[PDB]
Amino acid sequence: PVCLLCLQEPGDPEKLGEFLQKDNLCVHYFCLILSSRLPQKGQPNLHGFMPEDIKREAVRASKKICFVCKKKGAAIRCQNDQCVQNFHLPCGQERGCLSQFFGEYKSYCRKHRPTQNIESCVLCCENLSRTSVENIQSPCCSQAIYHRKCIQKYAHTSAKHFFKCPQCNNREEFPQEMLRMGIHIPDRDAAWELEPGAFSELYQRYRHCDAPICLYRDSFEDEGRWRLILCATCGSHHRDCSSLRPNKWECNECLASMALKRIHKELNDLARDPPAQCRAGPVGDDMFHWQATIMGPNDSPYQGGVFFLTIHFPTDYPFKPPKVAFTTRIYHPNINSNGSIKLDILRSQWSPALTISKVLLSICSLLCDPNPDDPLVPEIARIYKTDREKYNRIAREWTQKYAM
Ligand SMILES: [Zn+2]
Ligand SMILES: [Zn+2]
Ligand SMILES: [Zn+2]
Ligand SMILES: [Zn+2]
Ligand SMILES: [Zn+2]
Ligand SMILES: [Zn+2]
Ligand SMILES: [Zn+2]
Ligand SMILES: [Zn+2]
Repeated sequence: PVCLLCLQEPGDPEKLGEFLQKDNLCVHYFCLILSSRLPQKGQPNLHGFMPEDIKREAVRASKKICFVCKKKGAAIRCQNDQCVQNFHLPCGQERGCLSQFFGEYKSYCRKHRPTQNIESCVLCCENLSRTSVENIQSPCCSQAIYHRKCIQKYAHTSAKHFFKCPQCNNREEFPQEMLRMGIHIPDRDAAWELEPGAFSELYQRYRHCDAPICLYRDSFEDEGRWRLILCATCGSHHRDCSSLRPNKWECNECLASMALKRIHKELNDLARDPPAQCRAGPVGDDMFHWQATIMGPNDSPYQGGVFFLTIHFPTDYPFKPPKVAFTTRIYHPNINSNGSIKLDILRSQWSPALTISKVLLSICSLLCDPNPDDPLVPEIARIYKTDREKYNRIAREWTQKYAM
């Protein structure tokens, strides 16, 4: 099981492309796209390359020899009009060759390669190497020095729709400069969006009849007296069970190793400069599961309350956002009864340069400035928008009854 072009093992799909075993063919995605001859004579429904063109490219590749390993089968040809250096994709990667991922998908040797006129990489929280080949500089703000591997990983994880400058959120000059420097910016969706778990936390709604005497839990009829109706006050708590004509109701209560290193650094920074008086730490010996405490911000209906949160970091932190959820119940339009948080920075607008401290600051701001137009709990959003006094009274009552 080796690539038809580079004659190599699949190894790392992030460095050689997804190894595909379709149509009795076995070829790397990067080897496939970066091949100079391949014309894409087919519709996208292998990524638009027919098997026949792949066979022709392999036959033409056997005609040429690699410049690193003197072995036949090389297909990628330095596109300089004068240079005749052909090679194997892994070879070229090892010896310093660069491959572009825009337009013609043209590669270049070490001699002929795009170059920049050129502390630590903020993404990996490590000292940047002295090899200028594996370091890339922003053209835009910071012009920061970044490890090439870190930028790529940010590119693979955060898709084209979300690949941007970690600081100024540049989406025109920064992606173009990265493309010119041989960074693959695939046109997909973000990795945290693609994973099968997705964000089911945010998409669950309360389905439970709380009456001690029910007319029946699992299944509520869509319509009729056997339908579901939710509390207008909290929304956290059948219609014929409610025993009031269909003709509003209120409930009785209402009447890997890089990730670990980054996490240790962020923990120390949080210890040195806490956002809102927040003390945070790992659960047991698991550094990827934290417990945190937030002292309710002054000038909010939550002032004086101490709210506890759970934080789970993904294995590819900070390239994917951490999962953050409230453990203490709170009356807020963007936090549901299970403690899930509808905060944009935990799903979208994520930048690997963001720290848990910034997340906690964003949560404090959300507590003080909710977003009722994108509500997780529509009833609370409606109360917030229509009757601010009632919202503040109930939030204050809940803070006194729970929280503090
Ligand atoms: Zn290959
Ligand atoms: Zn080779
Ligand atoms: Zn060349
Ligand atoms: Zn910038
Ligand atoms: Zn780095
Ligand atoms: Zn797109
Ligand atoms: Zn209620
Ligand atoms: Zn019922």
